[PDB]
Amino acid sequence: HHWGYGKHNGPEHWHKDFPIAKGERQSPVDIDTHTAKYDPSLKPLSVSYDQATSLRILNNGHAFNVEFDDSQDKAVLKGGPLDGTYRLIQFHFHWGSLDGQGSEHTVDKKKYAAELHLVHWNTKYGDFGKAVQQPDGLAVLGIFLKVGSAKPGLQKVVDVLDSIKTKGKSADFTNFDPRGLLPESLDYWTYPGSLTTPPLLECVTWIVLKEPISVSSEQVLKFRKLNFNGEGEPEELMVDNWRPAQPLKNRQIKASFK
Ligand SMILES: NS(=O)(=O)c1ccc(NC(=O)Cn2ccc(=O)[nH]c2=O)cc1
Ligand SMILES: [Zn+2]
Repeated sequence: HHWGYGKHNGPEHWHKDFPIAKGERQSPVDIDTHTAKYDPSLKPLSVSYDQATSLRILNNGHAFNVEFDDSQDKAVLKGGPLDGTYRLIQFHFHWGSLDGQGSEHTVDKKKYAAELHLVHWNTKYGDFGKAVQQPDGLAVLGIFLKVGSAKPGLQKVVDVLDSIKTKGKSADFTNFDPRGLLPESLDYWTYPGSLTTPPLLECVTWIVLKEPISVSSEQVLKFRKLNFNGEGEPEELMVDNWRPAQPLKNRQIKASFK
């Protein structure tokens, strides 16, 4: 009886195995755009993905992860609210059963159809496992998805999903360029938070871009054909794998833009 997104093991149950679920800096949150304060001392984000080396795509039973070689400074996030260099290790998405829900963060209570998370770890801690034990260990770049025009740079991801339908399946996934998933503007909100799945560790500087990307209805429909279950188990569609907004508590969301 492990955690998931069903009626009996979903987000409202997670605190029983992971008491930090009720902690002081949990994610996601609602971004109230009128209360977020412009911080002119924030620097522009630096997204340096030209040398990124993707390796594999994995259905882990909760989402699918596109994994990268993080044994060198190849794809890094710097600047913005960050001190130091954060290396890209994986990206994944959260999405809904319907276009009206799916994102984890919300904007003035608006839910997007999906949300992309590009996960990076602070190189001063040496590896990801040590980084998640630190309050400034991770930087997650969050990007909202709305349904409209197709995102051409997403299609290579969509087309491999048939090969990783069920939990525990992986496939080679080399030469994928995550620059094709970015919007035009890098304007962002930022706040201190957590992993949005167990173990819910309070180790993330969240950087959420204001500009969503557009994906097509056909692209998101293919996300919804994935399975939470393993092969040869009863089919449960991988949909609504999002945690709802958590209390902001004693935190301020800062904006990079006026
Ligand atoms: N929704 S989230 O807050 O961004 C969030 C982000 C990351 C995690 N955990 C990991 O990444 C662990 N890990 C590490 C290397 C890897 O290759 N694959 C992988 O899974 C959990 C939640
Ligand atoms: Zn995530």
